[PDB]
Order: sequence, then structure tokens, then C-alpha cells
Amino acid sequence: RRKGPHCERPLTQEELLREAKITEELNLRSLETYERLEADKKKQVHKKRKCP
Amino acid sequence: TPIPLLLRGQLREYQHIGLDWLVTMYEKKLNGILADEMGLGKTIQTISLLAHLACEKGNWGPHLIIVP
Ligand SMILES: Nc1ncnc2c1ncn2[C@@H]1O[C@H](COP(=O)(O)OP(=O)(O)O)[C@@H](O)[C@H]1O
Ligand code: BEF
Repeated sequence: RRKGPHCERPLTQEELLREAKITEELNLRSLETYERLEADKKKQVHKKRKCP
Repeated sequence: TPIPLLLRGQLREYQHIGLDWLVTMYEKKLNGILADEMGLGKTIQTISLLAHLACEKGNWGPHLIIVP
């Protein structure tokens, strides 16, 4: 009785939707440019000093 | 079969002819070795085959690339 088929939302791909998804992937390439550029590693300072 | 699809920075001669050969193999339902010697952009030829098949043979399927 406790069935869970998940046949709902039977989504399918189409040619008009193809170019839209290509468009968001072109934007994803543009975003990839932010991965193609680079910044620095942020190194760290020395340990605290004793004083007895 | 010698035609670039939604791709950028287009091929040079042997790469375009290789794209043509690859989609010719696909159309005849064949499987192939692109045994091109190194530097002929066989990666780029394969990417162009990906694009060509995606736009011209229905839609793209999940091509799996297993590499070193
Ligand atoms: N047709 C091409 N046009 C522009 N650049 C290319 C082309 N083919 C290869 N390159 C550049 O030269 C390098 C060599 O390509 P590569 O993928 O190493 O070919 P292969 O793997 O077949 O040796 C790549 O990093 C690529 O950026
Ligand atoms: F032709 Be290669 F080195 F992929």
C-alpha cells in the first residue's frame, strides 16, 4: 500500500528549450572566467611569543 | 558532415576533416579509434563531434569520457 512511484513531473527535453539551456551554459562559461582568473593564497603569521 | 555546430574558435583543416570522419562513423553506426598523432587536437575533434551530434541527431546524451 505504501507506494512511491514518483511518476509525477515527467520532464522532457525539446529543441526550443535546447537553445535556452545553451544560453544559461554560455552564461556559465562567462562565470567560468571568474575561475580562470586568480588571486592569492593568504599565508599566515608566526606563533605567539613567550615572555617569562 | 563537414560543418561546425555551436562551437567557438573553429577547427583547422585536419581537425575539420576528422570531425567529418567521426560523424560519418556515427551515421553508419560504427565505432572508431581516432589514432591521430599527438597535438592534432583529437580532444578538440571529439568535442566538435559532441557538438555536431548534439545539434544534428536529436539531442545530446550523457557522453562519458574516461581519461588518465
Ligand atoms: N584547432 C585548434 N585551434 C586552436 N587551438 C588548438 C587547436 N587544437 C589544439 N589547440 C590547443 O593546443 C593544445 C593541444 O590540444 P590537445 O587537446 O593537447 O590535442 P591532443 O590532446 O590531440 O594532443 C590544446 O591545449 C589546445 O588549447
Ligand atoms: F593527441 Be592527444 F595528446 F590527446
